Amino acid sequence: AKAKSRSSRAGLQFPVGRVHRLLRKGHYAERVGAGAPVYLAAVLEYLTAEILELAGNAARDNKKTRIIPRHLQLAIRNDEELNKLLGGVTIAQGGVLPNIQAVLLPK
Amino acid sequence: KAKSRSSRAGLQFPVGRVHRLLRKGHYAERVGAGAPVYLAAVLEYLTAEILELAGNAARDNKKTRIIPRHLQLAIRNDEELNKLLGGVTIAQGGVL
Amino acid sequence: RKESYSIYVYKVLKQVHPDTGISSKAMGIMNSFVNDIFERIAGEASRLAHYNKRSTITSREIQTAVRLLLPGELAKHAVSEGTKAVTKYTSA
Amino acid sequence: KESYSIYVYKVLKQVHPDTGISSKAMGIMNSFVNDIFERIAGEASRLAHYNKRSTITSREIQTAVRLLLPGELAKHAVSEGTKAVTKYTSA
Amino acid sequence: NIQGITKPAIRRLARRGGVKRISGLIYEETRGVLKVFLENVIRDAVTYTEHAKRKTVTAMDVVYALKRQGRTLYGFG
Amino acid sequence: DNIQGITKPAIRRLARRGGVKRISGLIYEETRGVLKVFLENVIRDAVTYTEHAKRKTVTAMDVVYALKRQGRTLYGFG
Amino acid sequence: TVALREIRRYQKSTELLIRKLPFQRLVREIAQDFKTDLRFQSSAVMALQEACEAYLVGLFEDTNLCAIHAKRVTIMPKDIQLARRIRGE
Amino acid sequence: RYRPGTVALREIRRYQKSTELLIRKLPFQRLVREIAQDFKTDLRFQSSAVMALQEACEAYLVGLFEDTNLCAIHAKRVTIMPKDIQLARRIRGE
DNA sequence: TGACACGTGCCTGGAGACTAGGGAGTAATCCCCTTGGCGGTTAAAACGCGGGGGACAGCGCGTACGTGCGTTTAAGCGGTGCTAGAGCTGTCTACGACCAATTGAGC
DNA sequence: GCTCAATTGGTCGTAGACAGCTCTAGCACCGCTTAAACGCACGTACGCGCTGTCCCCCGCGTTTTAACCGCCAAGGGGATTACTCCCTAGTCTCCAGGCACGTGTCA
Repeated sequence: AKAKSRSSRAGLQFPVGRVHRLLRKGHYAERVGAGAPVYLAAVLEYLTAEILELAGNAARDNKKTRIIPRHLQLAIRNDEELNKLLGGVTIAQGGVLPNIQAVLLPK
Repeated sequence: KAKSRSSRAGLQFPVGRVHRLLRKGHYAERVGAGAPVYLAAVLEYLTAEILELAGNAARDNKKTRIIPRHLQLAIRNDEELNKLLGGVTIAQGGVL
Repeated sequence: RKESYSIYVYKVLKQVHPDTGISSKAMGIMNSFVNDIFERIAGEASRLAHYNKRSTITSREIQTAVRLLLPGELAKHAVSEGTKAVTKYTSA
Repeated sequence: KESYSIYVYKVLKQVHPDTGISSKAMGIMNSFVNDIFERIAGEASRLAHYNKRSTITSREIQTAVRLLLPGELAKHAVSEGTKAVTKYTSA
Repeated sequence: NIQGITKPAIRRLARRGGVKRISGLIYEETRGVLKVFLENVIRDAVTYTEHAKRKTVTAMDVVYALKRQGRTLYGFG
Repeated sequence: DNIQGITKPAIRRLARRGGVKRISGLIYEETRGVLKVFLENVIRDAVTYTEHAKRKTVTAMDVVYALKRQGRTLYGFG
Repeated sequence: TVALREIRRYQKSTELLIRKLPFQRLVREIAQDFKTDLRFQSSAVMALQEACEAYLVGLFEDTNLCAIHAKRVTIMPKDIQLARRIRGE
Repeated sequence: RYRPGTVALREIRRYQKSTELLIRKLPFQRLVREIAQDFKTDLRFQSSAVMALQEACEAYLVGLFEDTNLCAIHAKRVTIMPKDIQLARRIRGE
């Protein structure tokens, strides 16, 4: 009778029950089947880990140890997949990539 | 004796059907009585707006039925319908 | 059954241009047009209702959705038409 | 209030065990998660009615993920999504 | 089959766009761009066809693929 | 006449971040006219939201929503 | 001399400009890689053709201005490449 | 004295590396009210709302200059001129 | 040095259980529209000739842009002062969801 | 022609309209400091106007080939239907995950 979380069952860190409630209360459908929130939580955790890996690598690549928005921007615009997904996002304090056009360099 | 709510507002568009769509569409859990009358009135105004220009185009062509070429000739001449439907493209509509 | 707006577009056309007929193709275009804008307005009203934390769609929500969605003159007339409609409906 | 700020930390500790995160980047992560959540739920919500069904099942999420995500993200996301579900149903 | 999109057809389409004079190299680029557009739309269409478990691709699948790609098409429902 | 407060140096520094090496002297006024329109389009939405809520103080989430409608989703402030 | 009259004719007219059979075979060729032995409804190919020709017409309309900016009369490949780059395609 | 056009490269390499806001705060702070007063009188503003407006505007202008430089390159110039902005905006659709 | 990390009280958001009932998994018959094939003809596509127009490299040149030193001005940071108004609390009734019986607008 | 879905009548649960209270932070003012903008100067790099020339596109003609039309076969699978059942919402309990608020030390 000892309660144990559905996230622990699924091997997930993200909160399965909170996702399930957000679906049920979001007006997205009249019913929400029992497998939908586990799948969605796993998908979100994958994308989170994919971002944070690249952010940590950019931190080491700048000899910093604290991730900051510059590192997120570099983690996103230096991947041809993440950049296709995050097409409309503007990131505050993110700045830009270094990319001068070769036409304009000295002769 | 029933007098249909569209006739009470004097609209042509069906306040019944529109309220059925608003309820069945899961937009929100409750829908108050002014919403479907207001929405039907707006949709009727926009329909009359488009049809007026389409008929004017047909009359200038010396024809009598509006055909899609006439609809494209209408929408692409109005400086505000071309903002509402800027991304929409019309089958057989052609170009100016 | 293939429920449609076509028999209402017929009435509006007859009111605007009593001599003028309509092809099946323009009817399909008009019906798709109405089934588009209906969804756009109802969706935008939905977002306004949730950002205020209200249980209810009311004519204020539809009015503000129209004001945000439609360009200037179309909105300016349509708001006056909707207000005149809802007043005279309340008068009955 | 509600935020994801515990779980993003719990993931960071697994993936980079030295590193910390500023709360200013925590807010960016939280908004990103809410964005992707709303996209996936929206597109899953379409497929139900396009098929004239009342429910959302795992098939709707699987298809919305395949449509929204690019191919190389989609293959792995779907793969371990089915892994997680297979564990859940086998537990 | 891409060489089945004839040079006259590309010329007619560019003429509808008002191009008066057309370089001899435009044709292979136009074929490439048409092919990548078609491939994207057909992928999305078949993805809807598969989720519906249908074997026929319907006009609704194309209309939805076009809408999701951001270009609304009227007339086909 | 505060629009002049976007000084010429500011437009130069902005164009420099975009990689522009050399700038013609009329670019500044066109940039100011472009900005004025973009500001008016965003504020007209934000003020509509502020009025519908019957607040008077315009709030940052109102601008987040205005940008989300106009397709320029902004992370970080909400 | 004739090209301007051709422009008038094809802008005034409303027919489809790509022959049907080759476009249909191209579509069925492409589809095969995603699922085998599909069928296509008769109108599905019409919807695809009505999309693709309008898309190219718009691309050529943009390409024309991209050419005029160079003070050229003729459109060239790099005009299409610029158009797609600025359009963000 | 450096010859022309070398320092522009150092400026670009700096301002692309840094993340500071390039517009002065207080003048834009006043400008926002001088506009909004046309829409309602005696409006009042959160500091965060002005900071969000500033971030959006600087992102928009940098995004427009990145496209505008391609027009100059395509014409084989290096000076951006107003017709480059006009063309870029006309193609972009705004 | 002051932002993040570790600690505490605590409470309402999650989990285990049973009931109820209807959405959709299922197996079948159908019939219509898609695929396949024929003759044929003549619309459009393809190959050659001819040339003069549009593209463009070399050149001249000058005016518009940049890089610098000095003047100043209004921006930036800090302090006190305050009271409008966002935000929470307590109350209660106007109204909008659900069921039924009816019959006519729409297909 | 005829049917199913919109209309009118009633119940009644509640959430949102009104009034109060509050304590946050947005507005206003004082001053000091000086970063940044503004002005003037001139040197030279780039954009713009012109010439000569050239090769590759436009326009005409004859050939030819396969797109198209129309009729005939037939059978795969979209569509509808009746049955069933196992799945998920509603309710209730009860308990611990993580939320305000605090503290301090090192990137």
